[PDB]
Amino acid sequence: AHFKEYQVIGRRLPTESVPEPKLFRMRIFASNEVIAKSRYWYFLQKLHKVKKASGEIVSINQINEAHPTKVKNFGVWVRYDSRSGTHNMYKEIRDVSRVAAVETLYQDMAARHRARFRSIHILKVAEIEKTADVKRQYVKQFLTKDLKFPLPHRVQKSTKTFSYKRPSTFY
Amino acid sequence: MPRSKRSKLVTLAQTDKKGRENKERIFDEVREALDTYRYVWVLHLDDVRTPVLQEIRTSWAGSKLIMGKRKVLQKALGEKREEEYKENLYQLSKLCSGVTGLLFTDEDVNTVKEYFKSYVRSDYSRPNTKAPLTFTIPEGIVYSRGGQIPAEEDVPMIHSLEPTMRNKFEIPTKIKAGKITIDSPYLVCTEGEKLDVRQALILKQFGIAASEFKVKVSAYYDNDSSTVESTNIN
Amino acid sequence: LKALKDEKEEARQAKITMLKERREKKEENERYERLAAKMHAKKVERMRRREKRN
Amino acid sequence: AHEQSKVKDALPTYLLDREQKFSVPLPKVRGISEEEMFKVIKTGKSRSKSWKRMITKHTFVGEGFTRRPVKMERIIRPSALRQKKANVTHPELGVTVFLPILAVKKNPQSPMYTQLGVLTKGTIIEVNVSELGMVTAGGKVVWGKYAQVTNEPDRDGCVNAVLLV
Amino acid sequence: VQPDRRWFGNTRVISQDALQHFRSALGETQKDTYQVLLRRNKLPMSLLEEKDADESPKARILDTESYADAFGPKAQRKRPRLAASNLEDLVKATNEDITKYEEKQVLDATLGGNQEDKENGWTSAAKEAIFSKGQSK
Amino acid sequence: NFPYKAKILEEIEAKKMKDLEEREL
Amino acid sequence: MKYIQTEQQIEVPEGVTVSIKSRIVKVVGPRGTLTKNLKHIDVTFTKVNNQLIKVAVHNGGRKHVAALRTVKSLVDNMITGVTKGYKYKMRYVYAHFPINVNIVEKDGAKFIEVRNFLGDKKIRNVPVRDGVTIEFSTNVKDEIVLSGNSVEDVSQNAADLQQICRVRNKDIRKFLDGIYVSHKGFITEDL
RNA sequence: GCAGUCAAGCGUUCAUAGCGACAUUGCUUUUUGAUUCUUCGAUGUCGGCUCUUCCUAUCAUACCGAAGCAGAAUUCGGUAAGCGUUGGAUUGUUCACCCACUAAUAGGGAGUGAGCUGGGUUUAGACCGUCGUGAGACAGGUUAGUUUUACCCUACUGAU
RNA sequence: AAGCUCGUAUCAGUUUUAUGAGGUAAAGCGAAAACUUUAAAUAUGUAAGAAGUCCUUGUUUGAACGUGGACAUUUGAAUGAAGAGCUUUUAGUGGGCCAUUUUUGGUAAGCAGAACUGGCGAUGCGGGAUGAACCGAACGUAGAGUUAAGGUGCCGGAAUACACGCUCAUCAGACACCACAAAAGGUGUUAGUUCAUCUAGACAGCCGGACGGUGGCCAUGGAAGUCGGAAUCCGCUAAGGAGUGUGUAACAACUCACCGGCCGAAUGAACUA
Repeated sequence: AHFKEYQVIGRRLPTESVPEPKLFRMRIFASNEVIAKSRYWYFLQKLHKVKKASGEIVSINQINEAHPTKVKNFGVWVRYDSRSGTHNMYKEIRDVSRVAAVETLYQDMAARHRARFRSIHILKVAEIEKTADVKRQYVKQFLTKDLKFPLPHRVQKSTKTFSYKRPSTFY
Repeated sequence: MPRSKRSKLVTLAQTDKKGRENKERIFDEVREALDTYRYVWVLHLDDVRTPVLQEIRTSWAGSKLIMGKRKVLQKALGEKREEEYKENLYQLSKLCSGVTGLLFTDEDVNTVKEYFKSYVRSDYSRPNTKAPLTFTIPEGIVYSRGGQIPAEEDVPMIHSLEPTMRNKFEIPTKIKAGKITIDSPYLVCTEGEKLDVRQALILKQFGIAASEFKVKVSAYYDNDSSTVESTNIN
Repeated sequence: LKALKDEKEEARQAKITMLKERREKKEENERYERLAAKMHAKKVERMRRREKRN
Repeated sequence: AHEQSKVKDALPTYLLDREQKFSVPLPKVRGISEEEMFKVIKTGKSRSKSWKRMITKHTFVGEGFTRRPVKMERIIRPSALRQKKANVTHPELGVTVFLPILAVKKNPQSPMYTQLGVLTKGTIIEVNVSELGMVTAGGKVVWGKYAQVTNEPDRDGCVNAVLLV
Repeated sequence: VQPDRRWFGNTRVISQDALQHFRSALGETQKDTYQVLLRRNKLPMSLLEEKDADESPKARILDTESYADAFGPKAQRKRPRLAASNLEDLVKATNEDITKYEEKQVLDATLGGNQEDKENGWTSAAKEAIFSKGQSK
Repeated sequence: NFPYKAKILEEIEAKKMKDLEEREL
Repeated sequence: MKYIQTEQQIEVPEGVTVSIKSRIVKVVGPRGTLTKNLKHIDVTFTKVNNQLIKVAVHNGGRKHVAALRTVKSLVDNMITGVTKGYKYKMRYVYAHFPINVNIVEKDGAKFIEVRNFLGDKKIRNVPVRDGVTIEFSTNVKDEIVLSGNSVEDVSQNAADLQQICRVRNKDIRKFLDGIYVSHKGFITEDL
């Protein structure tokens, strides 16, 4: 959708003789709190044997970019369960906010691995601070000095059906 | 480039690339040369036969001579002024031009310049220089040597290497009776010319080595003075 | 990473050695028990004494 | 092979330098209905009085076959589908030989098929074994053994059987 | 197939003295047209049969000169087997061989013939399709 | 190919020197 | 991977003027003039200063940059062809029947007649292209010379002159006739 | 086909639990091109005139590629369906077989069960063969034996 | 259908709570998987108050076979509802396909047997261009509105919408799949993952060396690294095989594998999608 980054906490059901449990926490990317919390239960289940029937969710909050203007070079880990045995993957996204970078990442995954939301697991989204930590080409292309490139054969878009000009591409 | 990539041909043979082995070996070797030998010589043996190399490297015993890749030699001897195994070694490592070239001994400071001012050996032309030879393969049915000596003492050339005289050397040849025959007299070179790659390789094919060859000398280094002498004789 | 994975493979070989020695010793118990369970301890001490040179 | 080349029993003289539970290897073969392996032969220009059947699987007929009169014969095992030998291998010796079929003992899925000598897969036939030349303790010499077939003689023409040492 | 002690139970052994007994009457057995054969009571052929042959079964050469040594660009052979030695005996062989080739030449010259007719170009007709009246499938 | 090829196992070992030690005492 | 842009730097010597309108190219040098229509290529030229041109392709994929490099080489071949000329020397080796080659005028259209190729009676006529000169060399029997300022013209002419002389149905290990390209080089010589 | 060896690689990581390609190893009659005068039960009926068209999986013709391809003549292969592909003999049969011409005598689909027609189901006639106490049947073999578009609608060919 | 006996505090294709069993095995800890305690649902099973609950003695303390006496409605879990019961009675009915799920056995491949649950028949309507079984779907006559499944270039009602990627096919694909030819080939393209080399100069290119002991030893007409068999040494090295190939009748000559000079920044290889 238009993603958001929640942070979820969980304190698998307390008991006497084993009270005040360990209070785990995750960062989730989702559209609505409902889906955030579902993903959180599922990630618990996969990490170790917990359940929903035997655990509870403490406080699901939502985070925001402290600087959603400064353009940052995110480097993302991903991994996923499809469609053969799993594997890891490392991609890079020059973008403005982590939730945007993950939007484009889900897009690219669905375009290339054909793989849907079930499998893709975000592991770590890190804002690179230095140049020369970026190594990928298609991101280093824009990290060069004094960039100046023209638009790609900018074709017009029409509102009416019959024109009288033989349009000219710009220029 | 996913596909349509130049496939790197693998032809099988017994040897194999070394890697950093011989290079690290060379570094340490010049280390345990610098530690002992007081007199170090620099040499530029650009175009040499390995016979000549062995018979100059064996000429004396109490010696040590290296054919080390120039950059490795420089990173050993000192790349810049300050850092170095011993002092003033940058003064020498700034003086490389060819297949350099490093002799280690503890002997006469003059017998080597005497030996070199003596040394001559015949060698190929090694192009871009004067050739005291103006080699016109005579229009008569050619022979293996190139056309300067009696014919009844010499064997006619070999058919198979006629294509490599026609294609790589451009002399007009049509085989006849199994033999190489030309039509018009051709000169492969006159004297004085900055000889061309073929104006050398053709001489190399005809097997005529008449070019003076000498190994030069430029500089010096002492493990007593800790600096470099340089009397320029080539 | 390579040194740490070496140390953890050495952990795996450690559990290997402990399980192999415990299993083989408890299996030697298994064997002598499953032999002597029926027949006489005299015959089992006498087989002890007929193998005693190995 | 080249990189391996780069890296770097005990027969006697009169022999070397020369080169070559009680479970049966094959229970549970599939069952052949009585409509396969039994074809019908209607008799009369008006095809009305059939009573004749024809075996369709490769059979073994014995040594005194000598076809019975046409009026009285009711089962026909046609001459094209007959066998007098079987290509049988050995578990050991790593060998295989063509052995004449002496007689057939056990045909799963019928006793009548056994009386008839039909060589469908799984059947255990009693075959000559003279060439494999076995002698036991005392061991006079064996010239007849048991062997189970392991290929339908219909998906091909051969009979392939294996011996039970 | 239910498990059994047969099937791994040997079946049809036979004895030294039985082979000795019945290998013995093959060079005896009294067969005339006034006695026909009815039954067999099968006996082991591969052992009871096989009288002697004194003919030297043809030698084999395959495992000793393969093919590429025999002929081909490899040709790992230059000198003959058995590399005839006696020149007089060899010219005896070769002259008698040409003369005996002439003897066979005259055998064919006498008996025939068809070469003169095939030089005339004509040929004998199709033997009629009636002359296949007994040889039909 | 990750840039932070240093901090990762360091953090895992910072965890492990505690996950091991909070058994005994 | 859609490089953001890639460039190829044509080098121009002195006595030669390259004029590039929309995409037509016209080179003028001591030899004369050459012209090529590069409308089919999608590049962008730009003059740097009087001794350097840049052919750039923006947002180029894979086949696009593949094409860019050939554009540079085509223009540079035109430059060498208007400054130094091209010259292909061919030979015609005959086994028994002499091959005769001659320059004729059919209506006045500059043909080459190849007669008595292996004793044929057919007269093989190959049309000399336009703007290409042909001379049967002296001091070297058998040798003919096709020179010009254009490279594709001269090369394609020689190719046709050779393809007209194939040996059909004969074993080519035995019948060694034909007209073969002895050599390809420049008019001058020095380089 | 059967019995194995491999072992590429795969398999809670598993080669030695397992699988397992391409390869491979074993006779089914023999070693000197010896003969072959050895053809083995089609359960369902087959085989033919006139005529048109289509496929290419090409026999010929066109053009090419590789062959020790000197020439000649072939062998293999590529594009290729424009064009061509026969005359007889054999019913004590033929799912075939022969000789002769020819550039070649290719292989199939939609046929022609009411265009015609003969081997074959051959209901009433009849004769022998086999089985049966029998009427009879059929393991067979032998013979003679009247189903009649179209004048309707369309298709096709021409004609107003 | 009718009769009669309730408007059921009774029932239910349901959940819960209890106790059941199959405990697969995540326990884990044992004496060193080594047990055996045990666990989630996996899926069934019986039970949860009005006659119940008891208090008091006759009987072969027990179990009750007999009494008598107290606790009507906080009278005993959630949810739904009134169609629940029982006697007489009476018409049609009996054939049969598809799918799903649980399960047993299978082989060329299909598949065969079960059991359960839908659907179809007696059943229209929207969609899938068309249709026994596919996707939606509560059929009186009409009006307005909103949607399901499917869609929105034109046929044809509805964006030649917006946004990110990928692909060019000498008959793409629009496939229906969570099937078959399907294992592979490809110097098409994109993204990745595991590996190294690299200014003690990576790859591509030119140029140079590619050597002596040593025509290594056998075999022969010649076989000097290159018809053939047996190893593969040492030397000085920068490397150099008792030699990758073209080549000679025999060496030459060229080459490679291997080093170095020139240049001056990634490139190499193998897999996955």
